[PDB]
Amino acid sequence: PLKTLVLASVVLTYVLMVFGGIVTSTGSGLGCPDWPLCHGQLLPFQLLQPWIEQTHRILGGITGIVLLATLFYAFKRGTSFVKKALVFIFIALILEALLGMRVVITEAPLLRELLHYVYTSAHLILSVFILSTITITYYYVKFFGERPKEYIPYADALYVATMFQILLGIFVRYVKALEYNQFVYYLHITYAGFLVILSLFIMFKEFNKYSLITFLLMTAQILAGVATVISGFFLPYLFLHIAIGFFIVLWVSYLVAPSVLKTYTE
Amino acid sequence: PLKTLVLASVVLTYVLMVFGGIVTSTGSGLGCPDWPLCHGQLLPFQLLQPWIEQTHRILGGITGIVLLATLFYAFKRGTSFVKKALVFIFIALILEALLGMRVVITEAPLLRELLHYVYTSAHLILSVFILSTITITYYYVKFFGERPKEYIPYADALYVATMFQILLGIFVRYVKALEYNQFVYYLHITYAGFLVILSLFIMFKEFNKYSLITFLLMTAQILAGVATVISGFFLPYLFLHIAIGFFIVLWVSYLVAPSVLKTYTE
Amino acid sequence: PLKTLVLASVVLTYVLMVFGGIVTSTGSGLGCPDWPLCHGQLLPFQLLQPWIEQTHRILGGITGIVLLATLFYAFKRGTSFVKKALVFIFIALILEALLGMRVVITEAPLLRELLHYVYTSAHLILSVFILSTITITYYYVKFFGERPKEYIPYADALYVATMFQILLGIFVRYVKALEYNQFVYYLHITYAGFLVILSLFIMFKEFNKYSLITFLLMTAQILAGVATVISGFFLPYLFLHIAIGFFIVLWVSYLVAPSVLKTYTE
Ligand SMILES: CCCCCCCC/C=C\CCCCCCCC(=O)O[C@@H](COC(=O)CCCCCCCCCCCCCCC)COP(=O)([O-])OCC[N+](C)(C)C
Ligand SMILES: CCCCCCCC/C=C\CCCCCCCC(=O)O[C@@H](COC(=O)CCCCCCCCCCCCCCC)COP(=O)([O-])OCC[N+](C)(C)C
Ligand SMILES: CCCCCCCC/C=C\CCCCCCCC(=O)O[C@@H](COC(=O)CCCCCCCCCCCCCCC)COP(=O)([O-])OCC[N+](C)(C)C
Ligand SMILES: CCCCCCCC/C=C\CCCCCCCC(=O)O[C@@H](COC(=O)CCCCCCCCCCCCCCC)COP(=O)([O-])OCC[N+](C)(C)C
Ligand SMILES: CCCCCCCC/C=C\CCCCCCCC(=O)O[C@@H](COC(=O)CCCCCCCCCCCCCCC)COP(=O)([O-])OCC[N+](C)(C)C
Ligand SMILES: CCCCCCCC/C=C\CCCCCCCC(=O)O[C@@H](COC(=O)CCCCCCCCCCCCCCC)COP(=O)([O-])OCC[N+](C)(C)C
Ligand SMILES: CCCCCCCC/C=C\CCCCCCCC(=O)O[C@@H](COC(=O)CCCCCCCCCCCCCCC)COP(=O)([O-])OCC[N+](C)(C)C
Ligand SMILES: CCCCCCCC/C=C\CCCCCCCC(=O)O[C@@H](COC(=O)CCCCCCCCCCCCCCC)COP(=O)([O-])OCC[N+](C)(C)C
Ligand SMILES: CCCCCCCC/C=C\CCCCCCCC(=O)O[C@@H](COC(=O)CCCCCCCCCCCCCCC)COP(=O)([O-])OCC[N+](C)(C)C
Ligand code: HEM
Ligand code: HEM
Ligand code: HEM
Repeated sequence: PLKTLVLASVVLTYVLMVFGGIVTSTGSGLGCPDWPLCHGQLLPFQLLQPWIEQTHRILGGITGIVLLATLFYAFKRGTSFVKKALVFIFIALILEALLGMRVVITEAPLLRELLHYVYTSAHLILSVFILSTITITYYYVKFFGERPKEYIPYADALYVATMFQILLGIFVRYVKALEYNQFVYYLHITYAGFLVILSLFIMFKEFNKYSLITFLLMTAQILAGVATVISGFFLPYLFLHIAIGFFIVLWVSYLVAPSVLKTYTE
Repeated sequence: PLKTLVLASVVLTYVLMVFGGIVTSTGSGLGCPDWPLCHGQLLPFQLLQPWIEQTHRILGGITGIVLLATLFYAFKRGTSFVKKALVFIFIALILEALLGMRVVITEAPLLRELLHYVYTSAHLILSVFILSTITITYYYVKFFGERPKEYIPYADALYVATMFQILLGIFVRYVKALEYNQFVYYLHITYAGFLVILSLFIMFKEFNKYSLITFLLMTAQILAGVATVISGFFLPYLFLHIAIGFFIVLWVSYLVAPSVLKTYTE
Repeated sequence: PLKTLVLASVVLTYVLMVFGGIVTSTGSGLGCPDWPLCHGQLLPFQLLQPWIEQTHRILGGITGIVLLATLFYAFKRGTSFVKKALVFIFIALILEALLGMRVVITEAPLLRELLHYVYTSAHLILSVFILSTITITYYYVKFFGERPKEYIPYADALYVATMFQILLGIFVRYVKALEYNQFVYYLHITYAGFLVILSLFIMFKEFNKYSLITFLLMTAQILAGVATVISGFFLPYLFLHIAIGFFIVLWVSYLVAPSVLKTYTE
């Protein structure tokens, strides 16, 4: 029962994060006649269906329900790892809720804008942390008595590099400091090359289906990212990029889980 | 016979790549009286002997001949690794040939300039991939029955970091997006420090002749890079930098080969 | 007796480096009435108590004395590792002394300014190298007959990444090339995120007091760095940042020492 709950929570979390990145994609009012076929906002240095909103609310509610059910079942017939993982997920959720409470610290326009950037980026950072933790937990509930066979030669370094790239993408999306947004965009597009090189070396070190899928995911995300940039900010291209990025988060978490858990017991 | 062919192909590939980087160095017409003693083009943000051409053509022809001979001898009395390596080298060569065919995709000036940058950078990226693959193959044909003793403590991480630095250098050389060229130049000069730190730590972890040579190669390349920049773009300084960079590519490929091949059979 | 000398040299070196970064912090004349409560110089792109000086001189003299005593006792009843470490510390000290001798190479204003940046940055780089080497030596003199148990899962990668971040901070502090200073400042603040991610993954891989302390040190340094930037350059915030950064240097050196020394004898 716990395995089904954690798998459902992984799915719901991924779908909710992708959905939020699809409504929030230059959709504060989802303007233009082409709901999903109208260019989004360009990067600063380069310068309304009630259905989507109600289904976003429903998705948030249902994923909260399952996360609560998973938390309750973690302490019932669950190991210490699952309890700790859940606790870290719900601490992140509480942090997101507190970030929602935007009690005014200072009305200073500069520090106001910065704090707005901090809140917006921290929401996505906590979402990515929740997704990674729940994916590692989902791996943990499986293979519990099994011997944790590995999947790729360098999951750890790949995990860290991928998470840094995800952080760069979040900064590009939300940190609109203009000089820093341009810098972080150019660091993002360039570090994509490091990710490609690392995936190629991983595939060379041990070629299996997982290495090939990792390289193909990198290449599909890079291609998608470029496309999004090749022509304005087409919503469909911007979406596919978001979906592939969050699935890459999930994929690297799942690939890193066996390397870390191989040193555990049972 | 195969070992001699792969060694000759390694030499020819390195010499051809260096030569191309010596003619292409601000030598579209090789202007100025000092054929090799006249400053080259500065970076965008900072703003004709028939012999060389005919010997470049001869070198390209002879290296193509050997690569073809090596490909033919790979399938004759060769292992699967050598066949795959050759196939990946000739796929890269076919990709370079297709990049030579610059059928007009779009006349859009922006997307035209970008695609020009993509073609120019991809040629060098494929050249570096070919050099690395042929160096790993040359290591493979040697020590075939021998036990693959290691040379440096961290060849893999060193290989990945060095390849990322080479990619940065290629982007600086060819990607003239001005804002991005300045960014990538400053990322190149700064990541050189990371390479120096990594080489120093490698030398500390296990000091032998290979670690010392790696550190000295980094230091000679950094010094050369600075010199090239200290005074305009003197061709001799620009050349030595190119030669040392491509030899660093070869060196890190040769150093990484034993770490990856230690997990193979025979 | 050697262990006491190396521990004293570690302390003196850390305190002298921190002190120098506290006087040199926009204190060429230590102007403004608030000796330690007056904003320092902003970054270029963003635009006198005799006691402190005499105690800085006294601290330099006493730390030189101990370093000399440690060097003398290294060759007396000391192993080869300690002799080599001392020799590398005193070579760095001789290099610092030579950098003090600023014989005029070229009066070219550009190359003069660059060379000034090179001297100022190289002084701090040599100081950090001395601190790291003396911390590794202090670890070596302890546990000499003991089995070198590890402290954190990834000390090496953490050491290299931390040293690169320290290099970035030194460049931000001293390299005032304006376009490059802005770039390196934005690379510093962004690579702090990579350091946080790496520390989090380290803590996940093996949670103990050392992993928690490493993560807390990163987080305290990041917080301090931001504060320094949140409001001008308050001297107290600027100081705490310097002190935490140099202690992070010492901490990562101490954490990396057991991983490298585990492959040694005795
Ligand atoms: C967990 C793993 C990831 C960790 C990532 C840590 C990363 C830490 C990164 C460093 C953060 C601090 C950066 C420096 C602050 C001062 C910036 C200032 O100098 O402006 C600079 C820009 O720089 C800014 O644009 C950067 C903004 C980054 C926001 C990061 C949010 C992190 C949320 C963390 C959530 C943690 C989890 C949730 C909480 C538990 C200068 O540019 P400007 O302002 O444009 O200057 C002109 C302005 N003017 C035109 C108006 C005149
Ligand atoms: C700026 C510069 C940036 C770039 C710098 C360079 C960056 C890249 C640097 C790292 C790569 C360098 C590789 C050099 C040696 C290659 C040899 C290899 O091909 O043979 C090996 C193939 O197993 C894998 O190595 C094959 C995948 C290698 C990548 C090939 C291209 C990617 C597409 C791939 C997919 C499309 C393929 C389409 C064609 C079929 C031999 O293995 P095996 O003996 O057959 O099997 C036993 C070994 N095993 C037990 C572990 C499995
Ligand atoms: C943009 C998105 C791109 C997505 C790309 C996806 C690429 C995915 C590529 C494939 C990745 C998965 C490959 C799994 C292979 C496992 C093999 C091995 O581990 O055997 C294991 C099986 O494990 C399987 O049963 C797990 C199957 C999981 C399917 C996941 C589908 C993901 C869809 C993603 C959709 C994303 C959403 C898309 C729309 C938004 C072990 O099995 P066993 O040994 O038999 O154990 C029995 C032991 N016993 C007998 C004791 C009981
Ligand atoms: C294999 C290992 C290495 C992999 C590396 C992968 C790296 C992928 C990297 C990302 C590539 C895509 C980058 C973003 C595209 C849009 C850029 C646009 O925003 O312009 C931006 C610049 O940015 C550009 O200057 C960057 C150009 C990089 C070219 C890289 C070629 C890669 C070849 C791959 C070959 C693969 C092998 C061969 C094929 C199999 C903005 O700047 P601007 O344009 O100046 O704006 C003003 C313009 N104006 C003044 C005119 C108004
Ligand atoms: C922003 C800051 C950036 C910088 C941050 C720091 C970056 C650097 C951080 C990593 C280095 C930190 C080292 C600290 C400890 C040094 C101890 C070492 O010297 O002794 C060791 C020497 O073996 C090697 O360690 C010697 C090479 C070390 C580098 C010396 C400087 C480079 C020049 C070197 C060449 C010129 C030498 C010229 C003088 C002769 C002791 O080894 P052993 O016991 O004698 O032998 C047995 C061990 N063995 C079996 C493995 C072989
Ligand atoms: C800018 C360029 C800078 C270049 C810097 C170069 C620095 C180079 C520094 C030296 C690097 C090479 C050191 C090799 C040491 C090997 C030791 C060990 O492995 O023994 C091996 C020998 O292996 C040797 O035979 C290989 C010799 C290769 C020489 C390469 C010269 C490179 C020149 C580059 C010119 C570049 C072009 C320059 C002009 C453009 C094994 O031997 P064995 O054990 O006897 O095996 C017998 C087994 N059996 C008995 C069963 C049969
Ligand atoms: C050991 C581990 C760490 C190693 C780190 C190695 C790092 C090597 C890094 C590369 C160093 C060389 C950089 C390029 C040189 C040319 C720069 C030039 O293009 O200016 C560029 C800026 O770029 C500069 O601002 C960068 C300055 C970096 C100083 C680094 C000191 C290293 C000390 C090492 C001590 C070693 C130990 C002590 C000695 C044994 C362009 O910007 P600009 O100039 O502003 O242009 C306009 C100027 N104008 C407005 C006037 C018109
Ligand atoms: C752009 C995006 C950037 C971010 C991307 C993600 C970046 C981060 C990615 C890496 C972290 C991902 C972790 C996922 C799984 C977590 C499971 C873990 O909690 O349980 C484990 C706890 O042991 C440690 O793992 C606990 C520390 C984990 C970090 C928790 C937050 C940091 C605060 C922590 C301190 C405050 C805690 C406050 C609350 C108490 C279970 O271990 P155990 O079974 O109990 O013990 C046996 C195992 N042992 C023998 C090895 C010890
Ligand atoms: C901004 C600064 C932030 C500082 C944050 C500091 C955080 C520090 C957090 C704590 C870090 C230290 C934890 C050590 C735990 C060791 C446990 C284990 O190794 O046992 C070892 C003990 O080792 C101890 O005796 C060493 C004690 C060192 C104390 C260092 C204090 C640092 C203060 C920093 C002040 C900085 C300056 C601040 C002001 C400028 C082994 O012992 P044993 O097994 O009994 O061996 C006996 C064997 N026999 C019996 C055969 C003889
Ligand atoms: C290689 C060329 C790439 C380009 C041109 C590119 C482009 C972009 C752009 C323009 C954004 C801003 C999105 C917005 O403003 O709405 C973005 C965000 C992002 N990028 Fe990239 N990208 C590239 C590579 C990558 C890679 C390789 C990854 C991951 C492995 C990645 C992950 C992300 C993520 C996670 C985001 C944030 C999505 C969100 O916040 O919902 N990108 N990218
Ligand atoms: C440390 C200071 C460095 C400086 C100042 C520097 C400078 C430069 C410059 C200006 C270019 C552009 C060449 C051109 O336009 O023709 C370049 C290219 C390049 N650099 Fe650096 N560099 C440095 C370090 C390094 C290091 C450490 C490496 C490799 C380990 C490296 C590898 C390369 C490569 C491969 C190229 C491309 C050569 C080619 O395309 O033929 N550089 N460098
Ligand atoms: C995360 C946000 C950070 C910000 C906003 C920040 C800010 C700064 C600034 C403005 C300086 C210039 C100091 C000066 O001009 O006097 C500096 C220097 C420095 N930073 Fe950071 N920093 C951050 C993170 C870090 C981290 C994570 C580390 C190390 C792990 C670090 C280490 C250093 C060091 C060593 C210096 C040089 C101190 C000296 O030269 O005495 N910083 N930082």
